[PDB]
Amino acid sequence: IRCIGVSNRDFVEGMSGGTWVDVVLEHGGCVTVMAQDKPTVDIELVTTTVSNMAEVRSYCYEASISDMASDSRCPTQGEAYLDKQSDTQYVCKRTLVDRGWGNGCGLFGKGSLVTCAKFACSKKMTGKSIQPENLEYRIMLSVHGSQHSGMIVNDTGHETDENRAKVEITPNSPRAEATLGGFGSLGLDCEPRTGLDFSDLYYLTMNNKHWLVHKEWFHDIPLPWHAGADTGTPHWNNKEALVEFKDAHAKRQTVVVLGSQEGAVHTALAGALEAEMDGAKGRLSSGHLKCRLKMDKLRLKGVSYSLCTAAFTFTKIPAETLHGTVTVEVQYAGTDGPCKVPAQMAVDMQTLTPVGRLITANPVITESTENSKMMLELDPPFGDSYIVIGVGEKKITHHWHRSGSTIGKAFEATVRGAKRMAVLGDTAWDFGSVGGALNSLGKGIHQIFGAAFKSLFGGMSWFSQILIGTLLMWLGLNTKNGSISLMCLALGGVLIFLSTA
Amino acid sequence: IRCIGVSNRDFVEGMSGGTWVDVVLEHGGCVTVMAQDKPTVDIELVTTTVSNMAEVRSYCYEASISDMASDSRCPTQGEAYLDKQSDTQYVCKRTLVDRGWGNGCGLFGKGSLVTCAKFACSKKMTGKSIQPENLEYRIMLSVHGSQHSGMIVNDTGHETDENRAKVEITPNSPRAEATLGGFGSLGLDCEPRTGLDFSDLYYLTMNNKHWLVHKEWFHDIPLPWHAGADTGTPHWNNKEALVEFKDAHAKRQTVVVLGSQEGAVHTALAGALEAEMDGAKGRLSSGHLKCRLKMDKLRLKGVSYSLCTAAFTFTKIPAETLHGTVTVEVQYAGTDGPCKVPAQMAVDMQTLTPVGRLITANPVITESTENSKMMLELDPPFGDSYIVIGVGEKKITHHWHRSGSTIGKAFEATVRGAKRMAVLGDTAWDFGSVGGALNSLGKGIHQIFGAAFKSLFGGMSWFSQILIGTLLMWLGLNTKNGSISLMCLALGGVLIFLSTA
Amino acid sequence: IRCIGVSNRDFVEGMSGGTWVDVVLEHGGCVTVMAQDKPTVDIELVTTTVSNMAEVRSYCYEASISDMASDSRCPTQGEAYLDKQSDTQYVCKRTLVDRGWGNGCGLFGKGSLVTCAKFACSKKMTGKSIQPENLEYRIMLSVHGSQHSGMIVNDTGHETDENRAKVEITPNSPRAEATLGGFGSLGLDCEPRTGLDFSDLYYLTMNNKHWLVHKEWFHDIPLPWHAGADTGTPHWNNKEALVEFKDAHAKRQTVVVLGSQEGAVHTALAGALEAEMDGAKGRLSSGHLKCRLKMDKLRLKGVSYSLCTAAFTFTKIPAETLHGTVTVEVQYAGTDGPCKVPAQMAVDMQTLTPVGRLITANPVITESTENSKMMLELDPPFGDSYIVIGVGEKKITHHWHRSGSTIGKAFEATVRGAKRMAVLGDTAWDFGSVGGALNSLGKGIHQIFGAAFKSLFGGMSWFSQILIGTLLMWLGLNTKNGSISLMCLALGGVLIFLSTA
Amino acid sequence: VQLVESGGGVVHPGRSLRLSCAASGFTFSSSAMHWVRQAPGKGLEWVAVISYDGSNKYYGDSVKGRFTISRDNSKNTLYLQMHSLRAEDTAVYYCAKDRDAYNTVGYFAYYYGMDVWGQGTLVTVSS
Amino acid sequence: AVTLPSHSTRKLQTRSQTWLESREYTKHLIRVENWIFRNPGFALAAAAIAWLLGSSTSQKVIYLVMILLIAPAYS
Amino acid sequence: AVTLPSHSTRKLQTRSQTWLESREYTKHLIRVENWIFRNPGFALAAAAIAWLLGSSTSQKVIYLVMILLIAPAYS
Amino acid sequence: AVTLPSHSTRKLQTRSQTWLESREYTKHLIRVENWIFRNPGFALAAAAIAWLLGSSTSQKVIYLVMILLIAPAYS
Amino acid sequence: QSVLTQPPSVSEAPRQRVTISCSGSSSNIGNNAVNWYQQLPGKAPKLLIYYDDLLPSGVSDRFSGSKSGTSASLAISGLQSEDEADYYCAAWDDSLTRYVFGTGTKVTVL
Repeated sequence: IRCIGVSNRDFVEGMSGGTWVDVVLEHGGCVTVMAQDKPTVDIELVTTTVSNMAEVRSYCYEASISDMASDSRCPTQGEAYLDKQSDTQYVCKRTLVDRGWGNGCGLFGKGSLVTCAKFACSKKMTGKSIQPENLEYRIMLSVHGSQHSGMIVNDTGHETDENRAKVEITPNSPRAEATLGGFGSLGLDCEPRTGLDFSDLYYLTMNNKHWLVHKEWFHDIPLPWHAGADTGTPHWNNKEALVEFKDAHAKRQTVVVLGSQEGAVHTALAGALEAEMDGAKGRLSSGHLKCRLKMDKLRLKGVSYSLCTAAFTFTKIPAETLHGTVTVEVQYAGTDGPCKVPAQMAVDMQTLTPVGRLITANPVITESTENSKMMLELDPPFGDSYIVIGVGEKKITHHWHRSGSTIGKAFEATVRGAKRMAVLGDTAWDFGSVGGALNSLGKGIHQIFGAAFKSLFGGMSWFSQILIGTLLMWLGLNTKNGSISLMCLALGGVLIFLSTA
Repeated sequence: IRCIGVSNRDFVEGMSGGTWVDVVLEHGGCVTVMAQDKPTVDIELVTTTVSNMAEVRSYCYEASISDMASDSRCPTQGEAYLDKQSDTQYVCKRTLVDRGWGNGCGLFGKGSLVTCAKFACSKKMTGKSIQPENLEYRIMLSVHGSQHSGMIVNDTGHETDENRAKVEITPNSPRAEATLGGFGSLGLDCEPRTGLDFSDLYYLTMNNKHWLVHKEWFHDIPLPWHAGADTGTPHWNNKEALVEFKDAHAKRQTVVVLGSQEGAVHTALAGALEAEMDGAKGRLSSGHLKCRLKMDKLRLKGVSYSLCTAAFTFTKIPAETLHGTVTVEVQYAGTDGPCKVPAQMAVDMQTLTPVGRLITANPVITESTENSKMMLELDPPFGDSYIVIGVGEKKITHHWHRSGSTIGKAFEATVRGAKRMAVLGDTAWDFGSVGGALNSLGKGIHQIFGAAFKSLFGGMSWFSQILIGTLLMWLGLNTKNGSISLMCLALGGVLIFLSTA
Repeated sequence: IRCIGVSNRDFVEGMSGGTWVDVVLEHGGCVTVMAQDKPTVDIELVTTTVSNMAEVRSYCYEASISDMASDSRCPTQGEAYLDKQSDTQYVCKRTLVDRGWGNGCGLFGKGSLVTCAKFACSKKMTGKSIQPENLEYRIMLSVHGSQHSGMIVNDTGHETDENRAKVEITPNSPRAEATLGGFGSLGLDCEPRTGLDFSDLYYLTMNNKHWLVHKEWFHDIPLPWHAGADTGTPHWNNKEALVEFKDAHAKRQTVVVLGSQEGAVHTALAGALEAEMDGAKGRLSSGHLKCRLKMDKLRLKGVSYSLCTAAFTFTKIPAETLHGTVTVEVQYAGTDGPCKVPAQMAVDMQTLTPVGRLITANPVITESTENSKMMLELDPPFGDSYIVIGVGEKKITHHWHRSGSTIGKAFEATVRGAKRMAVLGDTAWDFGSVGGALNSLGKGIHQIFGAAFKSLFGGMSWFSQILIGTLLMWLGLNTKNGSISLMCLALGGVLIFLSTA
Repeated sequence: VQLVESGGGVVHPGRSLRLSCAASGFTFSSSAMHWVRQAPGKGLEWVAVISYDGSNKYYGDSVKGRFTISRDNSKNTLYLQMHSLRAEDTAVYYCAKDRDAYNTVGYFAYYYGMDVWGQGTLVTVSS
Repeated sequence: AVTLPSHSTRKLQTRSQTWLESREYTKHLIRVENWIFRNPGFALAAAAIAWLLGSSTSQKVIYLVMILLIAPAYS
Repeated sequence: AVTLPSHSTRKLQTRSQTWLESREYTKHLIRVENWIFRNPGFALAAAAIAWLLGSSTSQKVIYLVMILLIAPAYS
Repeated sequence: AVTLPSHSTRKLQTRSQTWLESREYTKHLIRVENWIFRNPGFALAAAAIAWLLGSSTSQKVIYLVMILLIAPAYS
Repeated sequence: QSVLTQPPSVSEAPRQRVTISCSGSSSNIGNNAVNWYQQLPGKAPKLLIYYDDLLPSGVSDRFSGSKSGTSASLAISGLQSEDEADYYCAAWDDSLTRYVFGTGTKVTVL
């Protein structure tokens, strides 16, 4: 619930005595955490509001040349001078032109020409700086229990929702505790500073469009800029990058401003992230967290309840949730009150043995009305199976067939965790970590190679990564030595690092 | 006189028995044609106007997405069909998004999404065609003679000057003849259709600024366009270049358009030619022109005149016009009438032998008024020489020292011929050619090399052409073989081709 | 008469049948010209006033910094900007300083800082443009005849003396015809443009002291300069050469201007030659000038005159002029009138033979007054000889021993020809050359070595000439090869060139 | 884009009453519809929405289950029937078109909101 | 403004999709096949240059690629 | 779009100067000094391919130039 | 700034003398003999760098002069 | 809340900007887009800004929308002597499944 429709929902297992599990909260993904005898919680980061952005260098991307002039000077009679190159907002260049008796001078030779042109800007790019002490993540949680399907993303009301809660994770208060009435309180212990290397990014602004752009990219583009701290007539350092001075041949020097570079930077980002902003604070749509889930004190609601009597009816047919799991939504008919839906999966229906991991622990209808809708979650085994949601002869049995296999799921999840280790790199070793001598040694050996790969192979926009990969196939097949591996270990490790991007 | 202040003047003397001389009369250069018996005339191409522009591809470089809509259906239930999908003034994209119970659907899977956006172009590029039956080249001529210093750039009123004339040579009349009153009539025989290869060029127009865009560049840049001159609401095929269809979430789909790419194309016109437009006619500011010069009807005004008698005077002291000529202007105080100034170069005062060639044959005072200004031009020898003018003992002399050497001029003329051969190629055999078995076979053996260079090395830009020139220098200084001269001709053929820019 | 006490006075003799002679009258020396039966004239360039010189770049050498200001920004807070950095009179520098929580910051790092400081120059240098078209050489002339001791440096009136006359040589009038009333007319035909390479020199003006400087030295001295075309408040390009921005933190942040660079650049004019300036025209006291001396019109006064009858008298006991010349001034006591003075040398007294050579041809007293002071110059032979002056029995005699030798005069003349060849270079082959196929073949072979010497070694100073002359000396007693004639000539061409200074 | 309402009336509380409206040019089957109420002296208050098929058909929590909106694709006409109608619900009515199709109402319906209306005619429910 | 550096180098790697990834997989392939399509004779001059500079054939083929990969970009 | 071809590929040379011929000399030279300053480690990773692929030491420099020229331009 | 260039590189060789020539005959030799007098241990290093270079017993003496002259005036 | 309150009347001088502030809640404004409407004195309403910042064809560019959290600030700039009409907010709330209008915003030119 809040997670049952997402394509890359992950299911995690295993705790250090049930107290905590470690996850990396992907911003487009969702995580379902299940323990032995306590309810399954769906955990999602939904926004990342960055408040208190102080601006830096703010570029101009289309200029306008006002009144012009130019002055020439005879050969060996000095250099030219206007009143207007002593003004800081006019662009000026000195160059040599032919002067002769036709041009009024008295000595033939290369003269001197100074062309001043009033720089005036009207469109700006704005670089806003962001420091990690201003991040505002948000984790929405929602446990599986007395919920119906019209409560999946129904974020309208959560302070009295009893199943759903926001947890604001901030650098100032990273540890937090989410009160779920009856379920206790899921304690989180996130670290929001080590998120998306957020001390090396900016936040552009162009015609009411915002981006995440690398600091190193924003301090490299050559466009006329004022320092941003000037809120009057700007200085516009490096004005000469939009104007163009050309000497035709003779005593004539034209000045023409280059066009609006707005589309040249929409085509020059191509690697940036998009972002809106709801005020002075810029909500992002990407990132992740490193989140410890202190599952120790999360207790199970309604274990001491009575079991259900009878009369469960489908409202809609079960559907398969892209993962093999099948969500089944029933409707209890009766007024026994807060009871427990007696459902399980049956292979060889005659004995009626439970066979698959019923995801929604303690399936409990809480409201006592006659018709109360209710949702379940299932993991049938690989094959023919039955969904029994009742007791006696009035039970519901739905024939289910899930198309798949066990080695097909193991290669789909090996590639699934290899795309996850390609997206994250170091942090993907702590997506389901319980704390080990190998899952924390494999992490130190992966963070060492990741720093000795991001520094060796710098920025390469996929095409050069494939060029150098394919380039290393022929150099791993030659030069017979022990390092034919070292040029083939960074062969597959680089092209597949780029393949599934 | 109109050729004395230009840096790129070239002196063409020597004819095929005095009949004609074949010049390549460029647009930034000026040409001084002289004989032993005939008045020297300075001939300069001043404009090249292309008339009667037809319209071809007119690209849209800053678009704007107006009214939108969208429609989606649940999975396994068909794809969407919105009423503005079969309209061609809208752009439309279908995609498959995640659709589950949270969306409203009743089966988990990839849905079906259609986003339509009204393409409405704001301001468009326009590419005009320039075809050889519309050219009207103005070639100004001006003969050396009875003129003073204020007739070099002085052009206001020339049909009543008897010395200067414009000869508009269109290919509709590819030969013309200028009545130089008194001096005869200089006849031109230009080839205005075999100029700058104007069947393979267009005349782009962006933000009321105009260029000569090459044909191959204009038909390949990927930007939204229509067919011809239909200036209403065009069809704009290929509208996908500026609009952008990303992925829709449940409540966000930005179909933002790319911005104004005027600046992205000003940065892409790194080889175009800045033209100007005066209405419907395009004054180009570049161009080489072929021209055979018939002068057998061009004879010396005032050869029969008697010598001057008295009272010269140096006004506007002599000066050196960047080549070794010494422009001396005099003011003849005397009313003897149409006389001839006896000017020469003298090493020894009391030998008066003529030591330096005189570039303006029979300089003639014309006015019968008392103080008649008049202009010479002299070609002194290397070293020291006196400007002896007047006759008798009331002469007015002047010392001149022109520094240089004979071996220095032959290198400065090798550089002038190598820059002419880099700009023109084969045409540089027709600048001072009088025809023959050596000055017209070399160009036929050079047009084959020019076709196996424009097609072989294509048109590589300046930097990569240096990057493959130095690579052929290095292949020259190795590859030890009997053909040691194998690949050392596209080294001087590539460097002098652009190191002389 | 004049130039009688000059230490480097030259004696020119022998003409092309007595018509003209070609002299190089430099500014420190003087030339005494003697012919067979023509009056001996003494020619001396006295001044060289370069007129009509225009302004060029004007350097500052003593600056002042008024009210300064500063701005600071915390790390990741922006970049610093002072609003008075948009004024061009203010020097400015960005930097990064340590900025932390104790300094009012909020995060430890390299906070930006900018410091402005009003630049205001106090007193400035000025380079002026001198064109070769404005040289005005004054040549004072004075023939030998009726002259006394108070008429050598005498200049009170020379238009009515008939023995002395000045001529000005502007370049537009290189020829003069001096009025020597009675003595005919010495015709000067001088060459003013080949003077002291005035096309590569400027004219400084510092603190009312003026120098003749070089172009490259003036365009290499690194301190704030504004172009000469500037009347109001200057701009001061390269303003950062007199302010000193050191790293001092926000505590003090002291900006100080470097002191007066006046005496620090007086030591940089260590090869320039001092000049003076009497108003608008800058009078130099250095330079060399070539002159053709048409002497066919020199008809000497006093061949028609009778002898002096009687009673000469020695006053001002004779003295020798550093060369062998003997200045003898006599006081004729008699009213004989315009009577020819007899005087000669005689190694005997019984034969009374004129054995020594006498330069002042037939000196004659002109005033018919009682006591007439009159001056000669005599060049006696080597040894004891008597200067018998007077006719008859009252011949006043004087014993003279001119100590020297002919082989000691030729070595004195070789030293005389070598310092002139090391000072003038190519021009020193035309000091006494009447023009032949050796003094004009040897000149053409000396201007090539002088141009392939002024470029190759060229900018060597005094010490670095002796420093590399010793190096080619050491490269001369070893390394036996054909390339040893080159080292000894770049040995004598360096040690002479540097020791005759 | 030319839409006009019709079917006013003055009826006392508790009987049937109908209104209707239609347009043309574009396609009506692949668009949605919604009926709007507007009491004089007040602003506007929403009444009901109909998808491009009619399955999804949503009524406001003011008059739920009491007003019946009726149309489908192949007729190019919209209706609105009211019986056992409340007393002071008298108001002008409007036939606006939400510019979407509402196969789902709040998920992938980014551009909801109606384009063009017509000046309708009101009813009067009073004594 | 002529040398705006691409941010595609310093890639913001995330789970969502960055600004322009759809128009990036075949971005540089077109401008290559368009340069070879407009200057095809240079493919002769590149192969004629790769074979005299390389050592072995599988070493001259990479020179031929890497020249037809330097030339259309001029960098 | 993204893939505008430059006209300096087929520049029409003449006696006058073109539109931009002043920013084309230091055009590709700035983009690789600016690229290799921000990504210095590939300068020691290109050498690791260049030192291993060629045979002679005058070709190892050619690969060290030409790979460190392709990678700043992405073909 | 500091480095004012000296005009003695472009001596105006004329018959008359320059402005300050009376010193330039003893300017660069007093400075080098004051410097080599102030720090004489550098001569122990000077006769150790020349003896390791050249290997001609006359090239090792000339290098002792030219290093010991480049040290005072750093050039 | 399904009431969606916002200020009744606003009077601003001509050629200055006029704001219309809508404070709903995350039921409708805080999760999906917001609309805004123009009802004439005599004629029938039309829409002005759909998807909270877009402009349908056929309306002047004087308008502009915004939606920050539950703060929908709409902006008619350069008010003139014609728009003596009423202004309406509207949003779909998906839990109560309703299309809530606004109260009303009349402006007068002065």
